[PDB]
Amino acid sequence: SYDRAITVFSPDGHLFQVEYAQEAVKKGSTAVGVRGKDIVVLGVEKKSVAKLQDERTVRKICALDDNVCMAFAGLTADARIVINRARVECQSHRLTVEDPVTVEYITRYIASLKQRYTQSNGRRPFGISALIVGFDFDGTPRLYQTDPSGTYHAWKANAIGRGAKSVREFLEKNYTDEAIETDDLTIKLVIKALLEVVQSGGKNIELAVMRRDQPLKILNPEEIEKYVAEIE
Amino acid sequence: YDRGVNTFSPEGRLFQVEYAIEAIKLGSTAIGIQTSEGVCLAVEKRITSPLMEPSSIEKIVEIDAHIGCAMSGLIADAKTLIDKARVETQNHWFTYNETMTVESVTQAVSNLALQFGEEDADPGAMSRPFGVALLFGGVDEKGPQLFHMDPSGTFVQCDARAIGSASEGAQSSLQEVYHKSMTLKEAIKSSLIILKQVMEEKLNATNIELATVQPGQNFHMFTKEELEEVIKDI
Amino acid sequence: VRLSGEARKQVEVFRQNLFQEAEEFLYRFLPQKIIYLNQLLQEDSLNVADLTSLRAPLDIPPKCGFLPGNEKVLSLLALVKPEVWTLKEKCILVITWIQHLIPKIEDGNDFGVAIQEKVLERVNAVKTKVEAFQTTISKYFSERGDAVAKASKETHVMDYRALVHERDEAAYGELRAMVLDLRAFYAELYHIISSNLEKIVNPKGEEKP
Amino acid sequence: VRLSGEARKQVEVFRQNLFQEAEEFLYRFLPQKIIYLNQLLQEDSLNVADLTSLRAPLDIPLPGNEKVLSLLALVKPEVWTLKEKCILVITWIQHLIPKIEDGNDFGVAIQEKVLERVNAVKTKVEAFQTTISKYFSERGDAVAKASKETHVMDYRALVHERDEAAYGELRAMVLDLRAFYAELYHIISSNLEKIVNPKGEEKPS
Amino acid sequence: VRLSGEARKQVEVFRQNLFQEAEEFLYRFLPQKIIYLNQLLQEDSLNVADLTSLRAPLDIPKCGFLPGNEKVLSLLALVKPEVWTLKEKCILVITWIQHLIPKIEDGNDFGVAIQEKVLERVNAVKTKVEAFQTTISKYFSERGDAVAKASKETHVMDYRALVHERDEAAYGELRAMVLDLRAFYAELYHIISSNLEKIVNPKGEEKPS
Amino acid sequence: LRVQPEAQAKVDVFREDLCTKTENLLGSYFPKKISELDAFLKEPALNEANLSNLKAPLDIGPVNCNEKIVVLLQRLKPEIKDVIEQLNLVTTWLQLQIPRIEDGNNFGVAVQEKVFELMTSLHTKLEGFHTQISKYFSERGDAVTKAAKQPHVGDYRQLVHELDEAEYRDIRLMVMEIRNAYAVLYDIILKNFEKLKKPRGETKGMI
Amino acid sequence: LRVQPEAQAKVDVFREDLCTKTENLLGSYFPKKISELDAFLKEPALNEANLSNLKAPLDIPVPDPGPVNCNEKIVVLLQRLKPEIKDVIEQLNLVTTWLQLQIPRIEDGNNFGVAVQEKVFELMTSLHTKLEGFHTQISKYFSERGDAVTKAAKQPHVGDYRQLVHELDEAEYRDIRLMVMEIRNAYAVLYDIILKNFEKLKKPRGETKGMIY
Amino acid sequence: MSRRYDSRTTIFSPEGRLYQVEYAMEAIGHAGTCLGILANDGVLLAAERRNIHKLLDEVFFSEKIYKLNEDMACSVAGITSDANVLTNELRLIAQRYLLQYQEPIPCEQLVTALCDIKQAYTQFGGKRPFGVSLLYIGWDKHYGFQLYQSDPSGNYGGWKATCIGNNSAAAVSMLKQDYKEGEMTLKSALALAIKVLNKTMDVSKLSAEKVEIATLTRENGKTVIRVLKQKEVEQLIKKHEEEEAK
Amino acid sequence: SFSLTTFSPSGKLVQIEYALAAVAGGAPSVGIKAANGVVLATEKKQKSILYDERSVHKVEPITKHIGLVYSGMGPDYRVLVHRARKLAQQYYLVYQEPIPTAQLVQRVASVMQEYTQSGGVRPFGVSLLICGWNEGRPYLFQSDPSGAYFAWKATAMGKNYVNGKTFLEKRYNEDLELEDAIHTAILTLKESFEGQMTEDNIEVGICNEAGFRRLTPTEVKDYLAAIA
Repeated sequence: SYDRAITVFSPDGHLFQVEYAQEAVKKGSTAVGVRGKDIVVLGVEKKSVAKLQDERTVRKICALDDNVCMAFAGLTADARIVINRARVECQSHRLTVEDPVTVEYITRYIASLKQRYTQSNGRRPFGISALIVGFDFDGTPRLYQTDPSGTYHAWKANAIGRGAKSVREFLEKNYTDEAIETDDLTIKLVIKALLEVVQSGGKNIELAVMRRDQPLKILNPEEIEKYVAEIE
Repeated sequence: YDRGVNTFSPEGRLFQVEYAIEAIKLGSTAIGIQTSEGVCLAVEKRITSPLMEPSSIEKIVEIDAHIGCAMSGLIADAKTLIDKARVETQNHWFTYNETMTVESVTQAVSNLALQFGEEDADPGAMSRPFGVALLFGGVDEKGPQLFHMDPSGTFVQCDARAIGSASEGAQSSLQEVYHKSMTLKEAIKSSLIILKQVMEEKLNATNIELATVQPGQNFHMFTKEELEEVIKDI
Repeated sequence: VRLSGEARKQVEVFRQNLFQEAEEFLYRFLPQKIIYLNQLLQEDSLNVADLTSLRAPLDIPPKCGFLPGNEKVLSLLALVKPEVWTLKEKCILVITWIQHLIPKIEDGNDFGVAIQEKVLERVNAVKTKVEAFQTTISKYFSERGDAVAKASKETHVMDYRALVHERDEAAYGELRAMVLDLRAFYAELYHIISSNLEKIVNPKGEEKP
Repeated sequence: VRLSGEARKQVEVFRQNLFQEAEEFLYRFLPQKIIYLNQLLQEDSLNVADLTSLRAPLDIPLPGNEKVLSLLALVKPEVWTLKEKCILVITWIQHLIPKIEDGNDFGVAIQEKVLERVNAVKTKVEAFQTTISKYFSERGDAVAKASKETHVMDYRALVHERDEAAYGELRAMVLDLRAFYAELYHIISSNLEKIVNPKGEEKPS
Repeated sequence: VRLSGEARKQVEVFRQNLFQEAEEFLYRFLPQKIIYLNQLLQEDSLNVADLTSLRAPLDIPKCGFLPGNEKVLSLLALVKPEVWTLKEKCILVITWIQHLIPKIEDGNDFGVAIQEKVLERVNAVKTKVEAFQTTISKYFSERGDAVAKASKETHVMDYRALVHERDEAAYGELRAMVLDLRAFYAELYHIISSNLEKIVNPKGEEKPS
Repeated sequence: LRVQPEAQAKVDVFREDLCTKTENLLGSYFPKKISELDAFLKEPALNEANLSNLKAPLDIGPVNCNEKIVVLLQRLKPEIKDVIEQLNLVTTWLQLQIPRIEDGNNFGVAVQEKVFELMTSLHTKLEGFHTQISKYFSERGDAVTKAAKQPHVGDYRQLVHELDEAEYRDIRLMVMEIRNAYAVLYDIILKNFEKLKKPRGETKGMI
Repeated sequence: LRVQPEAQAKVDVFREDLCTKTENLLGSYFPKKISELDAFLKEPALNEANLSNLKAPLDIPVPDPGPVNCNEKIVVLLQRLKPEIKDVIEQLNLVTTWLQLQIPRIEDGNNFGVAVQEKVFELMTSLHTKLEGFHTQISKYFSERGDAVTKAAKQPHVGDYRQLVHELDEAEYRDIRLMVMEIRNAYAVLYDIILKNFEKLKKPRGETKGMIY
Repeated sequence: MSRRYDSRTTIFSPEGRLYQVEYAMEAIGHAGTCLGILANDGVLLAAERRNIHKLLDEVFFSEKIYKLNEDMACSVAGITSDANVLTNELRLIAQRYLLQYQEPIPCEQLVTALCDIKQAYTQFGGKRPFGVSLLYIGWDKHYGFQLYQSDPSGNYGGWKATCIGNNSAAAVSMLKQDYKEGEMTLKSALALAIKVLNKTMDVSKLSAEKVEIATLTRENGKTVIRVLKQKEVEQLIKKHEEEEAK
Repeated sequence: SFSLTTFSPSGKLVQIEYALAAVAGGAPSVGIKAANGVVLATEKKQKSILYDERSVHKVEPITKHIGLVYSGMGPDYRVLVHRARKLAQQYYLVYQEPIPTAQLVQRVASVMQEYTQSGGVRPFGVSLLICGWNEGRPYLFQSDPSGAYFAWKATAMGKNYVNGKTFLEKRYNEDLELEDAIHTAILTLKESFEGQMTEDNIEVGICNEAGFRRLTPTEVKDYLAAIA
């Protein structure tokens, strides 16, 4: 077999491997999510269609459970491994506990894999960073992002991909107690967050929303143009 | 590069172990204090943006009822040790039916520090050294005790110890504020004085976490209510 | 070796004195000289658009009339020269100040060494450009020294004697370029040092349990 | 970026007009001038190696050399014209340089080696003209200096070395200049695929 | 390509003669010329330890005749022919070893690498021998301009001592050349004869083809 | 060191000024100078197809040089002084954008060091063009001196004819060089501008 | 690039000439000059037993209280050596471009067949460098000797001026035999080396190759 | 295991890319032209033949076209070596599906199953990745007629029409023009593919030998896969040569 | 345990590239499929008379109806011999029938691919040329170390294989009897081989309705008379 240490220390303690893994995260497509009151909204922008590529296989918005969904930005190959292994463990937790999976439980079940596989012998660090968003008991939403280094954090509003810092600048300034107060405000603020990274596309933007105990629902492109129709 | 993790220096020291201690300077500052009335732990949440929730940040973890812990350095390596230290602590009570001495807590964790290698190992073998520094406080039959470990695995009984990026000037400041019989509440005051000086941000009630253990009270984390009463005494 | 107790302490005091003496320059004078030459480049003498009047026409037919230098360029050098010489003094003071921060020689703790070597290399690279200005200022006198001589030496060609005047405008155009570069050196050295003060001042961590 | 959004079509001057202008010199000028020097080098003016027959009569114990102007008339515009086309080949490749990045250096390394050969040709044709200008300065300075030797027949007889080298180098210039056309035309055409298309841009999302 | 039958005959006659040329120089010249220059260096002509009497002082005022150094010029009869002879024969050794270079291969070339490393050392000998050819002719061009300038200057007498320094360098080289040329004969014999087996057999020719 | 709000802001504004200049350079000043000197080579003075018109024969004091060629050299000088100054603004700005030293993350280092060496070596060649301008002044002047010393060999007058050729031949080529100093480098800078304006820095802040 | 039917055909005719000159170079020029430079060194001019016959007398007298001319023998020996150097250099440039025409485009796969061509290309430039040095020294031997003669007449004082120009005659003569020997040795040695690597030189890879690379 | 012999193929580039993966797609970029079209009444997959010699046999079937199962089929562009293992593994995976689920495999499941194997070799093991890109066709009970595309990095996606190998971008550009979504049927897509094949192929004199065409359609409840005989392709050549020139 | 074969900057495998260059310089080998039989004529050349020709034979049968020749390394070929023969045995274990040539070459060529991936091992240095007879139709296949197997009516392999292919391209065509197939295989073999041609220098074998059989030196001498 192949047994060797891959990730090794440097004179400064930084890890060149992990740092290059985060560079591939920055070059991923822009994805964003925001915690509302009783709702959460995920969105991602895919501009690549000359009418050729099918829209069924492109979807980057995935659901870990009925109450937990996710979106990813990074290498699309590494995401398929993490999403599958997260769902296997997420349902294995429902095997151990009759109660559903709290969003914080599964986020530890995920970031820990990026911890092991980074420092494991012969393995490779993941080049993806994903937003795990869902609803805890009583209906309290939670939003968590992983790190190729294996760390995770809580966020009221967060974004990933190219220009992720630029989207946070609009979230940091425009997210107040007035924000995400009702359903109409949550939908507009997530769209308005994506309106700056728009590269002249009026449909390519994809959105999804989950409300309370209802399963994840995808908002069709025709209502996207209707909600983008009200801007000024 | 052109060497293994086991390759010695011309001075005879492992490169991977040397760089492990050098990586702690990038971690979070936590200052433990050992007193006759208990052991005090304080750490900063290090919030770089209002969007984050302070509830998700726990830099002080509880190993046992009377035994606390502190955290710094690399976060990824610590969550593996915090769970492993807990299991061995319960394996003690599962075997001897007693509370593990904090010295034995430092002993069981120090065993897995230098186990790392490449050849002649199992699939459960670690490739890279731990980039985490730990502080074990607690009270036992010998009274309040505060211990420290490094990536090399050396554990030493300490009256006061500081970890993180600010440990350079904080450890020197602990020698000044610590004199003889100084109590827990007085150590809490001196803890906030040194911690406020070493941080770049402003000291707030919700900015830092404060937890103390006592001989007559179990390890307790001060909530937002009590934290407002503690910072008021400055 | 034999270490004299009195002589060893004298060096320690001097390593500390020049350490704090160079801090006065790196803090006060470096950003002060940046805007000092910013008013020098904005001098109306350097803002003249037409260089035809800025040249110094020579009278070339010996009894030939006295032929001084360019009163425009030499007057500008009067402000530029003391600033070029001063920075060359500052650069060595920065190099030695970095040499004071050289940690005890060992295999490890070399990350702070690689940073201070790249800073000292750039300060030496800038200092090389500073003494290059020292050469070009002395070159203008060798340029006009050989040009005016050969111009007055050759009376047969009526052109080359009048074509050496282009080096007066060339010295002016390069002078405004040096004022921009001399001011840049104060800005380049300040920004590189000021942003790196974290690892320059504390290259060694002093952790050896 | 905070850049002015006008003059967007002004890039088409060099990226299209000069780009296609450099093209016309690649597939037309270069191969057309290969056969031009091929017949020009075979001219009997270059083929005759005789020292005395080629050079002008030298009267010294002050005439110059008017026979060298016969070859210099044809050589000089041929050496200079390629020297300009070398610049146009450089810029033509400069527009084909991909955006600054680490990887995809295979086509870049090819373009670097082609530009190195273009600079090597430009440097050698520049040294040809320098030697062409040396023919007039030396032939005049030699006769002026050789006129001092009267009883010395050794020096004057050895001044003819540059009289022979004047013509022997011109034949070497025409031969090497033809090799430059053949070199630049062959190397660029063989690597034309990688020079024009250093990056295929197959990267998906 | 196409070749005449006599074209290969010119190569075979060349190969046989080039073989005997390297055979003679190795087994005749190399052993015999060492004791030659050894006795020459130890001969009274090259063994003089007094360099003050070997100098050629000239009066510096129908001016008197100004010869060269009779010692240096006559002692070249020992040096100069051995300089031309060794260089001429090293060429044949270089030609011989280069002629035994087999078809150029990108591997299994170690036998060729031994030839190349011998070619570099034999050419290094040829280089120093060419430096001796320079020193022989340079002494006549340098001293000629030196004594004439010493003749043009009656105001400064010590040019004669400067001319004397060229004499010490000349005779110092005369002993140094016969010492180096002898070392060449010694180094060439030791390097060639010991490595002769690898140069004559650069390839085993065991190829399965 | 302490923070001085006066002297420190002077450095920040100076760095932000060169940031605004570099943006004004690429957006306005550079493409204006690109089309300006591209039309300067399209001038028929530099397009002359017969070099005999530019040959100045010597009178064999009544000695001169070609005035058209000298003016072309007098027009070439400030245009090279224009490119040197505008590149020093970019050269200084890039040296003021240097992020803190790191052993890794050298992509942005290679971006800055490459264009820095290109502009620095260009300034050397641009100063070499100034040397060529003053050289051709001395070349024909000294060639007439040798022609006046021995007004016999006809190649003395043919030497200054070759010089008039060598002058104008190199002028048109040096104008092509400074035209590439603008446009070719402008395209190189524009490609490494958009997202590579700050290739290192404003990056590590991913989280 | 657009197709020029006449221009590209003349480039092929150019390659045809290089193929003809290369065959005449190996098969004809080399063995002819091997035997010609044999009789050239066997010529009594270079076979001369007493070099004083080829010593051109130059006497610059010194006062005590002229007959200057060129050396016909040494110059003509170098007058024959110069075109022999010039001809082979022109021929090396013919096979240099012919080798370039036989070098394919830049590719890393199977580039060692081109590396063999690069080794011989270095051998072609190594000889070219020496041949450039040969003619350069000869031009310097003429310049420095003619200068040393006129400086001797300029300064009829030091007797070493008279000895210098006499040693230049003996130096150039022995330089003739060495250069001719080196050049003659270069014909047969390079010839035998080319024929060894001629497989990769003419055909680095085949004509049209490859199976599903 | 001497360290100096390990290239460490798991090293990320400073831009976050894999070298061995990018070099794999470049080797695929030199492979012959292979395309496929999803149509209403069937799926069409056609490709060229780069190997042409008078002494070739080819007495079996197609060259780059393989049959995965009864209801599916695939093409090949890349190294023929790695193609044989992938063709074996795909058939093994599709058969292991028949073990547990005992039904024809959905075209989506078979793709993600091999891609999980491709990713695993680039993740660990030290072995080189695979240099083959594969196209997939077939029918399933859920989504019906399907056309997919795979990359050696393990990335895949659904496509109505696509092309791989040489002249891929040229064919994709024509698919963005002539192809009519939800309108042209399998019959009209056959004439369209021949038109794209002839224009994108610079090699003249297209013959039934030089090209290959295979069709898969569902008729009367049974999947019908066929490869057109050289005479049948020659008939299509006679049809296209009137609609090219005339 | 790390793979010795990696992708070049151009995408091509470096290790197998030298494998194909190795078999290109091996012993000359030719074969022809004509009418009802296939002719295999190879080169066994001994460097001295001491060598016993009956001890080592280059032409070896795989089974009754199948035979194989080679050009390349000796040792790597006998490893192919054992594994290919054991593959035919494991075939006859499961299927209890003579193995088809298409299936035999396929799984043996897969062994060549295993060492372009598995670490610590070099690829094979042998290019196999397989002959087989099944269901009355003759088979001639060609395999190289890369693992890709093809099919040919006639081909050449070994030193100067390009000439042998061009020669058979001109001379060989359809409608050649087995007697003409031998004679034609000898003529193309006379071109690649140099020197005197005897029955010991060439090792010839054929495969027909009666199966793959090797020719005895007696009947080979009859064909050395330019008769058939």
